[PDB]
Amino acid sequence: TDIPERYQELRAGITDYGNMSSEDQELERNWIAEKISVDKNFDANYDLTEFKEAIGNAIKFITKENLEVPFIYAYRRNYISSREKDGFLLTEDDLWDIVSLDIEFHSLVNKKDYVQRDVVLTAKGKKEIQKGSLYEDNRTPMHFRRDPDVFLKMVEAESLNLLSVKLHMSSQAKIFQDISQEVKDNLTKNCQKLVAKTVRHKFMTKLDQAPFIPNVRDPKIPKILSLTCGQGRFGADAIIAVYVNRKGDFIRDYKIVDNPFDKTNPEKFEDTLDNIIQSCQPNAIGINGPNPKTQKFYKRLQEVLHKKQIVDSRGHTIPIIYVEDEVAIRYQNSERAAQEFPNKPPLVKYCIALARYMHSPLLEYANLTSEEVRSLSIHPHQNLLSSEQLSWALETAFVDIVNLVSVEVNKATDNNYYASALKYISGFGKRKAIDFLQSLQRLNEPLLARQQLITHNILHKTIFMNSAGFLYISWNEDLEHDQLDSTRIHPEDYHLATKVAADALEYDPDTIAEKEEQGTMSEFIELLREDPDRRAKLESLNLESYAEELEKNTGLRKLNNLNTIVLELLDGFEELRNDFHPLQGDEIFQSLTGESEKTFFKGSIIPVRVERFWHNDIICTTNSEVECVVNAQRHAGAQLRRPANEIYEIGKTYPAKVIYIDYANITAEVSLLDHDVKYVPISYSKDPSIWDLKQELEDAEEERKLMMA
Repeated sequence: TDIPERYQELRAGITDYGNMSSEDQELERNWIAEKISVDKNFDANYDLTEFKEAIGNAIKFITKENLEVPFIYAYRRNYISSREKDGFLLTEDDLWDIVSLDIEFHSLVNKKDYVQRDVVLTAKGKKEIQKGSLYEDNRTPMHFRRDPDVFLKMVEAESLNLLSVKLHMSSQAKIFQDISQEVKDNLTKNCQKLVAKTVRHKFMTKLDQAPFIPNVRDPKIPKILSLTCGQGRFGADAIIAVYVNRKGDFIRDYKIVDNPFDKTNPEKFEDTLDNIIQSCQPNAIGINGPNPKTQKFYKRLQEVLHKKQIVDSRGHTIPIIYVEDEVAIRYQNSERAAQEFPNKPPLVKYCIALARYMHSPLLEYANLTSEEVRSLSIHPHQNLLSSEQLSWALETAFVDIVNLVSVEVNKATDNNYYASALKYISGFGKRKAIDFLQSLQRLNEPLLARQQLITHNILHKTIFMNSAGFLYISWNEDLEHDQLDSTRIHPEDYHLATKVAADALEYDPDTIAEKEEQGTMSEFIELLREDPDRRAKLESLNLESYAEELEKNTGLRKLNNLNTIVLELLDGFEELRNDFHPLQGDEIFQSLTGESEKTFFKGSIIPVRVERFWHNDIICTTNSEVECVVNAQRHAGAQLRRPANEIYEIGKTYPAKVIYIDYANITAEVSLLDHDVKYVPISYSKDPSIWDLKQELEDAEEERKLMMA
């Protein structure tokens, strides 16, 4: 039972998994090392002994000690790397691959040993492709190493019974199928895994986003005032605004009915919004809306803020930022939100979600349930992967980031919203998180030291070792309190941390022994906290010399660990996540418009709706309310002067060509003449071997006659 939950779930089905011999273990190590070597792309031998040794250590940690990959990479990194710089470094991806290959290796050998114990369309063809979709694209396994998804496209087409693929076997000059569908399944598995890697990595980059900071000079928790444009109809649809304190608790919602664009009395909106800021006194403003009207609204907010000279005590203007709202869009329909707030309109819930996302994107993403996160638009071809691979990719992504930044147990015991991410901590899962929280609730007191987790038998040795490094207790303010408890230092190396601090403090060699016999190591870290010259004294210590002396005498290898010790001895829990990611440019237009680059891109022929006319220019409307600016010299109007009304009329649908797109300012230049509107925007490869010229030319007769068919 003292096994990580994820490993228990993976190893649930296999039998006699732990019964491996010496020859089986060497086979395993040499083979799996070769598998990763394929991706590492070594040259010659490159003293592969050290590499295969690193894999030996890794598989020992996984299979024998039952350590999760985040723990190994955090506190056992040096055992999984070349002793010399830039040699080799097995990334989280490599470790996840190792565990995945390990389970399948054991299963495969259990089977091997148990023995001793070209597109072809169908009748439905030419009907789903219509020669005008992204499916318009001698295939061989070498090609699939680069564009793996193409094979998924064909497999999916086969699943819906459109086209079937017969393995490439023209060299021929029941049996062949019997032998080749095995290779077909191996190719499907390989390509599925390869796409699972990219989807995981892109979800990872979304998770790696630190909290927004209003002041780079003196960053503190920001007072946030969210507001949304609404459906975009100004002069009505009163602008919603919400206020949330630094603690992240909703305080009060607002609703501004005064129109920012009422040119008659614009002072009205400016006055009420000024009162809103005077009341809440926020430090940042968040905005996101359903349609391009949000751009005009944002511009108005910026100019209004500049006009009222609204600045924080720093003297700089309060920043306004566009924040992603996908999770907010799901939140407004989420049952949890309804149960959270009794009487709030959808826009209020949405604005609150925007604020929370601005505080912690990690918690927001973690709070999503299985089906909403699964349906979350993460990768264009995410639907190709089956539920199990996609779910594993997501779980591994959550595990990495959630372990990158520790979890405060004191907050988690009651802040359910903040505690819901605990199930993803190393050595924890669905079943374990509930039991852990229940036990802490039964405690009725805040944990004073990490050791209390084991003394009260809250955890078990293996699980504690797997997780005790990430869980932490914030420092405040008796003797029970320890500074190390407010640092992501594993309990095992607390003695090491005290020893390095002692060396950095230059104690008399005899007093170290005297303090050890007296059991007074903690006073060293206390004295280091008290003295003022922490910098000049600490960084002067050379990590390499100490790590070498440690490994030479004790035999351990903890250079990376010692580095984390000295690094965090300065300031506790320095933020490691990268800076925030405000929506800038293209992503703004994409999010606020919802028009794909496959439809609305530079030089695209798209139908436009004429709505308004101007002195000499003409105005455009698109399927998602996009304005276009067409000068009279693009419809043959200005060549001889005079207004353009003589040519076109309001209300009819007209084809048009885009010439310039300003994603940042949501404006585009278009031409409406047949000279430009009358033409191959998309076309895949056409080499005679790569592409079937015969089918393309022969099909033209059927395509022409079908109208008359």
